[PDB]
Amino acid sequence: NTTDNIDYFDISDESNYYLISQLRPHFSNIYFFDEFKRYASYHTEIKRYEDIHKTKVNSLLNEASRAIGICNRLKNTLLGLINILENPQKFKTQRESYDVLLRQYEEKKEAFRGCLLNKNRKNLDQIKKINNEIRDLLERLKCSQDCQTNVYWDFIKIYLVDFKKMPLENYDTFIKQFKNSYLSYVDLIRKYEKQIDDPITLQAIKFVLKEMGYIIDRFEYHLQKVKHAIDQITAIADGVKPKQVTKNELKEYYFNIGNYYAIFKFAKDQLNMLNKALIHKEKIVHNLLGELFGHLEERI
Repeated sequence: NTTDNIDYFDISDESNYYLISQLRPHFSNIYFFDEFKRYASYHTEIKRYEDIHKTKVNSLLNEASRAIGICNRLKNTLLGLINILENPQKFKTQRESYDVLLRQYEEKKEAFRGCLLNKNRKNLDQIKKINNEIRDLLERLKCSQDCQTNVYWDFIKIYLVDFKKMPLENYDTFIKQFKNSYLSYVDLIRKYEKQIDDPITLQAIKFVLKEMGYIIDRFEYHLQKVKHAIDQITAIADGVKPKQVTKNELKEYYFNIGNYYAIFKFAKDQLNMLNKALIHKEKIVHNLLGELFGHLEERI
């Protein structure tokens, strides 16, 4: 097999509000529930959030993983097609045309991504329910007009330190190197299709390049999302430092920095996975080009 996992497929719901990943915890919103555990431990009135987290948040997370796993049968079928399409030797030892296999790939890709969303729809509703319960729990803060913002500000300072650990410049360097090499390969295959008589090898390379393009798009999408999250929290740190605020304001403060930090934490893992997926595709492309040039040498 040329490809052993397809963790790089993701899907958003129709409202574009939630993004579902195959990587646990599957939604960045779960990391928000995790960050709120940290905020609540500094407010005596809401320390009971720890019991909400260990019951409702843990159950939601395990329900999310269960939903993802319901789609494993479609995933395995899709992996089977991918491995025929990427591998000329496997294509030559079956009898479906390359065009029929490509159409089946498109159908199974959308059925698999659709399963990831469909089986998680009730989980998305439960995110909204737990968010609402957190908003209600915050009512128990004693303050009303005079809520202190020191915990909020302290966590912004922590987040800025955490942001420095992320290889953000290296990710820019990587996706640029990779996009440029991708576009070079695409242009190169377009020339080879006229100079080299090897449609079995060329069609497989073209397919792998098509996959690489999908994964590049995902990388760029998640990279823009985490840069936006860092920029938003950085602008808070660079802006007017609050004094005391109303309880309603403090709720929104924690939801804002908790959700953007959750986006950052979730993007870390998603980008690392997509970087690995792109390196894996590079390996496959180069080995296919080895075959292409070796066949060309043989035909002189």
